[PDB]
Amino acid sequence: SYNNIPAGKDAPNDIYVIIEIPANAAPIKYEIDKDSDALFVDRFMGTAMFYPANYGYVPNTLSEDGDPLDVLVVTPYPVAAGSVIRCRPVGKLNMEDDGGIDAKLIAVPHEKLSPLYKDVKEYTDLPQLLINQVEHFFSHYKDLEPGKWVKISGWEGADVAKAEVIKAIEAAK
Amino acid sequence: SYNNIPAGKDAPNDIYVIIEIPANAAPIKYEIDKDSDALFVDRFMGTAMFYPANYGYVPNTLSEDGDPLDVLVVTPYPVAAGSVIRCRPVGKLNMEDDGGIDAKLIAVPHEKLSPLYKDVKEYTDLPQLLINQVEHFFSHYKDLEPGKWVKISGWEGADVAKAEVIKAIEAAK
Amino acid sequence: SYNNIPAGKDAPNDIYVIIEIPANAAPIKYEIDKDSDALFVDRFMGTAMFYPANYGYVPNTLSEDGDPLDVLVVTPYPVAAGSVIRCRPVGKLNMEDDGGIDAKLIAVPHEKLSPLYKDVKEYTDLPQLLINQVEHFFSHYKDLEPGKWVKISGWEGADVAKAEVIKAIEAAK
Amino acid sequence: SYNNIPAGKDAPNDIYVIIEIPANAAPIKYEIDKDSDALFVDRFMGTAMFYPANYGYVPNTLSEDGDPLDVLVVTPYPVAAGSVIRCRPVGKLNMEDDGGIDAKLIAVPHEKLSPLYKDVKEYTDLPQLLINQVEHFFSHYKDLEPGKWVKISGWEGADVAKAEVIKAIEAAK
Amino acid sequence: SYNNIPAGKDAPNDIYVIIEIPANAAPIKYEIDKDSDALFVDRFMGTAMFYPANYGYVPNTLSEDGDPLDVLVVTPYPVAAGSVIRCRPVGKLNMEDDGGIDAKLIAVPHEKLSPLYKDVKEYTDLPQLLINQVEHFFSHYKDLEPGKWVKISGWEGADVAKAEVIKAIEAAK
Amino acid sequence: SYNNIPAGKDAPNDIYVIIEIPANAAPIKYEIDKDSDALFVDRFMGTAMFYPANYGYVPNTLSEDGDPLDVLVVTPYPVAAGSVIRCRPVGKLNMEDDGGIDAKLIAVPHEKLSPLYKDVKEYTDLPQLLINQVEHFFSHYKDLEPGKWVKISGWEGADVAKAEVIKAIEAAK
Ligand SMILES: [Mg+2]
Ligand SMILES: [Mg+2]
Ligand SMILES: [Mg+2]
Ligand SMILES: [Mg+2]
Ligand SMILES: [Mg+2]
Ligand SMILES: [Mg+2]
Ligand SMILES: [Mg+2]
Ligand SMILES: [Mg+2]
Ligand SMILES: [Mg+2]
Ligand SMILES: [Mg+2]
Ligand SMILES: [Mg+2]
Ligand SMILES: [Mg+2]
Ligand SMILES: [Mg+2]
Ligand SMILES: [Mg+2]
Ligand SMILES: [Mg+2]
Ligand SMILES: [Mg+2]
Ligand SMILES: [Mg+2]
Ligand SMILES: [Mg+2]
Repeated sequence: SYNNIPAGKDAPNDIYVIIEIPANAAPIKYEIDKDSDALFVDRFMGTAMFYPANYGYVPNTLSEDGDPLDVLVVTPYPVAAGSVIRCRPVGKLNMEDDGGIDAKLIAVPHEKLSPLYKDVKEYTDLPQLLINQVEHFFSHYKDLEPGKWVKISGWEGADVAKAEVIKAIEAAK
Repeated sequence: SYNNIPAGKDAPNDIYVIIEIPANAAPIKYEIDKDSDALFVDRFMGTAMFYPANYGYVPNTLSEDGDPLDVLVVTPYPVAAGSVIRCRPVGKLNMEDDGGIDAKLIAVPHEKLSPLYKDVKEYTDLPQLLINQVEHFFSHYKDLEPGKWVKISGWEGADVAKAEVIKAIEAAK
Repeated sequence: SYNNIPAGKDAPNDIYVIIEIPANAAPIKYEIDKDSDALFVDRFMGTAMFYPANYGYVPNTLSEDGDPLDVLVVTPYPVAAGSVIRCRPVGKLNMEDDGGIDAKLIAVPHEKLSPLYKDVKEYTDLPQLLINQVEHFFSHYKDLEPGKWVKISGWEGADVAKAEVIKAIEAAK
Repeated sequence: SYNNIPAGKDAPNDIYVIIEIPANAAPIKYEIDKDSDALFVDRFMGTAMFYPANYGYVPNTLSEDGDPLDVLVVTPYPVAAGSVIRCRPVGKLNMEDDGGIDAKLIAVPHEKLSPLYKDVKEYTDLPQLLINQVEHFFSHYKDLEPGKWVKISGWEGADVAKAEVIKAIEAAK
Repeated sequence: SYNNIPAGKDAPNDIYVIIEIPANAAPIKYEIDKDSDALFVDRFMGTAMFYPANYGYVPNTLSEDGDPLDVLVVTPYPVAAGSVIRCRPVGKLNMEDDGGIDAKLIAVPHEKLSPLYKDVKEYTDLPQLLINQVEHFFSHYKDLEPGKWVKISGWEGADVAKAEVIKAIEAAK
Repeated sequence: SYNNIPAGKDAPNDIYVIIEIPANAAPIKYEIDKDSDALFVDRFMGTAMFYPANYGYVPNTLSEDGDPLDVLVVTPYPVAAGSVIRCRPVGKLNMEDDGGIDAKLIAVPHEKLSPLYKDVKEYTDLPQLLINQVEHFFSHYKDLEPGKWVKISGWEGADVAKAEVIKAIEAAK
C-alpha cells in the first residue's frame, strides 16, 4: 500500500511525493483515495489550463485540512499519475480557498534522480516565468467552478517548506 | 484495494466505475485481475478500432458471466486506466457473444465532476453518432479474433440500466 | 499556396478556415507568415493555458488589425496546424486588447465533414462551459506578458458573425 | 510544390508517396488539395477506426477516380501528414465502393530508409494480421456514412501493383 | 498485491511480466517498490535514449542481485507502466554492470494475446535491427551517469532463458 | 516558399531556423527537399535515440556539405516539423563524420518568443547535462548504420557560432 511508503528517507531534506496529476496533463483533476489507494477523478477542470508542475502529496503526513501535505514537483519530463518521486522542498506558496488556508510546497528531484537541480536551493532559483505560472494557475484554475475561489498570499522559502514537512509528519501520528 | 471501493455513494443513481480501457486509446484490451487488482493485458485487439468511450466496471458487483458489471463512461477527456469515475447510468446496450448474454451499460459523469451532461437523462440524449459508434464498435471489434463473435440486440433506457446496477450489487453478496 | 483558397464555397454561410493552433495543444502560439506561407513560432505562451478550440483565420479576408479574420473552430478532434476546415460561423466574441478592438468568430464544421453540429446554429447552442472557457481563455492567456491586457465585451450571434465575414472579404479586395 | 516530386526515382520499383493520413492517427480524413497543396479536412470519420498504415498517393499519377494513385505505406513509426516517403510497392487491394472501382496499393520503405523490409517482396510477406486489418478497415470504416458501401474483391501481388503504377503514371501525361 | 501474481500459469514457457517501463517512453526509469507495489522514479536517464521494448520483471522470482528476474517484452504497441503481460521467453542478453552480472531476458506475447509472434521461437527470429537496438541501448544508456557502466557479453537462446526463469522461481522460496 | 525567409532579421545575432525534426520526437530523420519544399523521410534511425533539441537549418545559407547551415534550437516545448523559430546562436559543436567535417550550431529563442533564455549567452549557460546529451547523441545515433562514424572535436562559443553564420550566408550568394 501507499501507506507503506515513508514520508521520506531523510526527514524534510529528502522526502517522497506521490503524484496525483502529471505536469502538462489533460485537465482531469485526479485524487488518490485514502481507503482504496486508487486514483479517483475528482473533477474535470472548468478552465482551459494545466498544472505547470507535477502535483501530489507526501505520504504519511497530515495537514490542516485533514489531508496529506500538498507538493508540486518540478521534473524534466512529466511523471506518471500514481508514481512516487524522491525530492527536496525549495519553497511554499501561501493561499486561501473556499476550504480555508491552503499552502502548496514546491520541490525538485533529489540528486540521485537528476543533476539538473543541484543549484536550486530556493524557489527563487527556479525560472521566474515558472514561478509566475504557478501563481497564475492557482489564481485562476477554479474560475469556472461555482462556489470555488482562491486568493494567493505569497511565497516562503525552503526552510519554511521543510518546517511544514516536519509539522505534517508529526501530525500524522 | 479496489474492493474497498463501494459500488457507489448512492445506489444506482450515483455509482463508481473503475476504468480498464480509456476512450480513444491504443488497441490494447486491458482487464483488472480480481486477486491482484493489477491491470492485465488480455489481448492486443485484432481490428483497427478503439473504444469510443472509457470502458470499465462497477466495483462490488456480480454479473451473469461471473464478473463485475460492465460500463462505458462518456467523458470530455479520456481518463487513466485504473482510475475511478463517479458517474450515473443512462442506458444499456444488449448483446450476445461467444460467452453468452453480454450487456454493457453506458453512463455519464456525476454533476460534481462536470456540468456537461446535466441534460443527459437517457442514452438517446447523447449524440446519435456516438450511439452508432458504440453499436458499430461492439459489432466488429472481434471480427479478426477466431472463435469470437458478437450480436447486438438493442438498447434500453436509464431505468433498466439502474435496475441492472441494483441486481449486480445484490448478486455480489 | 494558401492564397489559392477562397474565403468559402458560399459566402459567409460556408467558409474555409486555415488552422494555426490546434485545440488542446502545447502552449506554442504559431502564426502563418503571409509571404512564405510557413508556420512561424510567434511566442511560447506565458500562462499554463491552451486554446479551447482550433484557432486560425479565413483566407482572402482582411480585418482591422491588418490581418485575416480570426476564427475558432470547434471539432470532435483537434486538427493539424496548417490544415484547412470547411465550416460555418455561429457566433462572435467581442473584445479589445492593447492593440485595439479585436473579435474572434466561432464556427463549426460543415455538415459534409461531420453530422455532430446539425443543431448548432447559434453559439448558444454549444455547451455553456465551452463558451465560458473561450471567454476565460482570452481574458487571461496574455496575463504573463508585460503590458498586454484583454477586456471581454461579450458575445454576438450568427447573423453578426456572418456580417463580419462579408465585411472582411470585401476589405481584402 | 508537391508537383515538383516525380512519381519515383525509378519507375514502379522505386516510387515516392505523399502521406495524407498517418498510421494509427485520430479519425480525421485529410486530403491534399490539388491546387493549394494544402491539407484539407475531408471529413471526421464516422466509425471508431484508424488507418492501419500510412495513407497517401503517388505524385504525378492519375487514377480512374480522377485522382492520384492511392497507396498505403507500412512504416516502423507513423509519419507526419504531408511528408514524402521513398518506398516500393508489394501488393494491391482490389475493391469497389459506390463511386466505382477503387484499389489501394501497399508498399514498404526503400532499403535506404530502413533495413526492416528487405525480405518483404510480396504483400504476403507482411504479417497476416496486418493484411487482414487493412482489408477489415476498408470494409467497415465508411459504415456510418449514409449510402456508402465497400466490397472487397481481394489482393494481388507486386507485379500487378507495379503494373498499376506504370499505368497511372502515363495517365497523368 | 503484485505478490498475488504467480510467476506464470505454466512454468517457464508461459510466464507473467509486470511492466515497469513501456517501450518508446519518456526517459524516466521507473522501478516498482517491493513494499509499496508502487511505481518509483529511480532516475531521469541521462542519455537521449528510450527502451526499445517494454521492460519489467517476473513476479515471485529472485535473481542474483536480490531482485526479480528482468525481462524485456516485445509488443505491437507499448503497454502501460504497471500492467502485466502474459508472455514467452525467447532469449537472454548477457551483460555486466557496476553492480555485477546482469542479464535481461527477452520475451514475446503469448498466443492468446496476439498471433503476431507464433513463428518467433528464438531471439534470432526477431528483426536483426531490434536485436541490435537492444544491445546498443544497454551499451550506452548509462553513458552520462557517473559511476555506472555496462559491458555486453552476448546472447543466449530460448532454452537458456527458460532455464533462468526456473532458477529464479525456485530462488524465490 | 521557404526561400522567401531571410537568414535573419539581424545578421548573425538574430536568425531564423526552419525545423526539420522536433525535439523528443519519434526516430524519423526528416529532411526538407530543396526543390519541393516538402518534408521527406530520409531514414528511420537505427538507434533507440531522439534528438535532444529541435533540429533544422538557417534558410539562405550554404555550408560545406552543400546544404544550409545546421542548427539545434532549445525550446521549452518541441516545435512542429516545418515551422520557423526566431532564435540566437550561442555555441557550436565541432565534429566530423565520414562525409567530411560537420558542425552544428546551438541556439535559443529570441527574447520576443520567450523570456526563459535571457541569461543564456554562451552554450555553457545551458544545463551541462543538455550539452552532454547533444554531444552523446551525435556520437552514437548513427552507430547502427553500416559504415557511418562520427568523432566529436569539441564545443566553441557564441562568437565562433556567429562567425559561421556570417560565412554560410555569404556562401549562399
Ligand atoms: Mg492535495
Ligand atoms: Mg490540499
Ligand atoms: Mg485547494
Ligand atoms: Mg468487463
Ligand atoms: Mg463482461
Ligand atoms: Mg464481451
Ligand atoms: Mg490572428
Ligand atoms: Mg487577430
Ligand atoms: Mg489579440
Ligand atoms: Mg485517395
Ligand atoms: Mg482514391
Ligand atoms: Mg474509396
Ligand atoms: Mg529490474
Ligand atoms: Mg536487475
Ligand atoms: Mg543494470
Ligand atoms: Mg542537416
Ligand atoms: Mg548537415
Ligand atoms: Mg552529419
